[PDB]
Amino acid sequence: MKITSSNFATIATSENFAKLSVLPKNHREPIKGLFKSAVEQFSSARDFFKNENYSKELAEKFNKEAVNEAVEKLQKAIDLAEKQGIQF
Amino acid sequence: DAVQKMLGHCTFEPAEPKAAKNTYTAERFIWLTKLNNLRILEQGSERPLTDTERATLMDEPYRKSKLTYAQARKLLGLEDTAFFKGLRYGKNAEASTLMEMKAYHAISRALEKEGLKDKKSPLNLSPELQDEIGTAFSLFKTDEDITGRLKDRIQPEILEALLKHISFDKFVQISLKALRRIVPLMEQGKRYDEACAEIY
Repeated sequence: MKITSSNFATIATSENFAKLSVLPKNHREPIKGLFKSAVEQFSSARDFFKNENYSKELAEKFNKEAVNEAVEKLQKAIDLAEKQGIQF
Repeated sequence: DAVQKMLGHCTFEPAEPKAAKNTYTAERFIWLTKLNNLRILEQGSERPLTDTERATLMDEPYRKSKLTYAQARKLLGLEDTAFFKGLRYGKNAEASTLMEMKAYHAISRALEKEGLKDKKSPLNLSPELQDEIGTAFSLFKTDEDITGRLKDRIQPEILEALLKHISFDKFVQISLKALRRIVPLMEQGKRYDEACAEIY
């Protein structure tokens, strides 16, 4: 229902991803893309700290903006899936 | 073994979550799988490593930044007639990675860069604490969330150092619960199939 940075990994699971298999193709594929896009962006959200050309304060802002976008993407994927009757 | 970016349930212990890839237990498990899978090809024959050969390679992913097939050849004393099964060799092909403790050396480099560890020293952190660190940075990506997981487990200056350099992702297929029982069987020289059947 509600996505945050602190429950993201608990909801963006492969079990929940497999719940989308009850959706027809032209509804399932976009939600799957949003889901996977959110997973990818969340996963690499701290990569800015691995870059020694970025100051730690600059890597912080980028980290925060990347997590927030990933949260927004997963929230949309869940919202669109819930509008088609899927319960999480 | 195989790795994916979404968390999931363990296949052996369905109530437990998949272990993060960048943990001490998961990286050691991936190493043991490779080590026990490795075969030597030579003049039409195929053979696994002796227990001596495996023990000689065991700790090398933990002391150099990387274990390539070339250094494995030199360290095992292989002859030029001997080759590694699985490696395609149609490329230096033995420059490829045999195993890399990415998480082990990431944590080391983080502590070294901040002045809390010497360059070529081993990591002075327990396997369990390395596991908690890899888990925290894999389930959470903000300072606040990660701090909430590690603030009562490891020292403040250490956490500051990790927050400034570490970035982990991906999960293996097995939970840390099952891995903490399968791994020390694989350490005694047992394959992935024996250990799983021995336990499940």
